[PDB]
Amino acid sequence: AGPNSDLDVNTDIYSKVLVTAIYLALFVVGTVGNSVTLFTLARKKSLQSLQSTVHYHLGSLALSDLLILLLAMPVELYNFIWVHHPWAFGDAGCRGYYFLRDACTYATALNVASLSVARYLAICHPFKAKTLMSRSRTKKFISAIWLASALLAIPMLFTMGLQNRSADGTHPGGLVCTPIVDTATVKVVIQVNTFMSFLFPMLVISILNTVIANKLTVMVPGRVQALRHGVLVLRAVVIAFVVCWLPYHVRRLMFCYISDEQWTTFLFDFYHYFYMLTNALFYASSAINPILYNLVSANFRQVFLSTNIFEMLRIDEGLRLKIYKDTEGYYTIGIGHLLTKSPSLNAAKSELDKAIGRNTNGVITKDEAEKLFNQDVDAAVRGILRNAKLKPVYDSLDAVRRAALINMVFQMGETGVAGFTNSLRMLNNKRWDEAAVNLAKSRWYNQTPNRAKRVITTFRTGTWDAYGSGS
Amino acid sequence: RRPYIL
Repeated sequence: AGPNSDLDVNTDIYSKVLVTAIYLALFVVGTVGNSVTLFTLARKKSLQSLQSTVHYHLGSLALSDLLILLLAMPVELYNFIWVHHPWAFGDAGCRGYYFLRDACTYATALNVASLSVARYLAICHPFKAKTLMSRSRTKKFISAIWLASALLAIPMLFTMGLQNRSADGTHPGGLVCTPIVDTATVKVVIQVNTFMSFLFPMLVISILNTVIANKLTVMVPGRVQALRHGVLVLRAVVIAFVVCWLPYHVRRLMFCYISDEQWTTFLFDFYHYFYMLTNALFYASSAINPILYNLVSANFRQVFLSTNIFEMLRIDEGLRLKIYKDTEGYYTIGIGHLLTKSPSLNAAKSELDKAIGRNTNGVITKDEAEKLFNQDVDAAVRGILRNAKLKPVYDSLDAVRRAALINMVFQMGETGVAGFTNSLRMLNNKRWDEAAVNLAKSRWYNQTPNRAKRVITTFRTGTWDAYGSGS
Repeated sequence: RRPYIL
């Protein structure tokens, strides 16, 4: 019992080590992962401007994560886990530490959020996407968010401070880095920090990633197995964010909102144990992010190891690289792309050359086929969403049946499918069997009966029963 | 006696 006997934190030797070992494991895994990532994204050098934007945002994320681990952890391990008093890094050490910590933190939260926006635009607004962001415009946006991170961390230079809390006036063992302004200001700072680096991005992420996942689910067996993992990764990313960051913000808020008359030896002891738990998870974020945001990638799988409607239509329309005549006698190419209704084969050919911008002679590549396909599906969903008679029906449907509606619009057009007035109300009211019986009575069903029945079957079951042929 | 480590 001396003048700094009160500053003593009582965490058992067991815990302190178990936590050190954990921390040091995260430190190797995380610093490697984020570095390897930086190395691996540098040499990729993609051609597409949409996929390279993502590579930039991902690079930014990996740096801000690396920097958390390198700047926040060493000092935490010495001064907040093992040796709580005295603070051994001076007044400017105290101010600089919380500045940097919060900056990297802000930079990660904003990164993760901006990335989610980027992906929302790429997929849901592809027209604007290409016209709204290219290599130089994102490079500048990444800069905007490191400056913004830097600005939002400035308050921590003015609110943290070195201070002697010894019983005695001032013994050198009683110096501690801690907030040193009116609880009123500390309470407001803290809550801003909590809103601007947890709540705000929480919504952005949690909403946009759910909208992407759902949309990407409908857009989409070996051929597409990676895109289905991507969907799972997207839902995982939110889960990872909440679990790893919420308890860290809970703990900061408890630090300031529990008043002096309420602090006991019990809560005080419980805090510093909780501190161990919340900060382990906090850092885990930085260690997992590289391996989570990049596991579904192509080479990357190897790399660290070296240290609905697409499917349905690909069955129903097939893939041909040379010009053919469809069911009805019209020249078509690729995956169901109708070129023209004119009986002239030169008219088709002319129209094809026009479609891609190259003197094909009536033959195309697999990549060209898929380029046209993505455009025609874009076209079919816009048709549905702007149509008074199809949008309500589409909205009411699960992901599998939505695709089956897109199948019909792909084959027949917006205004074609719109004529199925009674079958569409049945679908909208979940009368799956009635709809199916009624769809089977149509001209569409006589013209192309296998395809029709597969779609019909999909409508009545919501299963993949009809598409065993899919790869 | 409250915590000083934020």
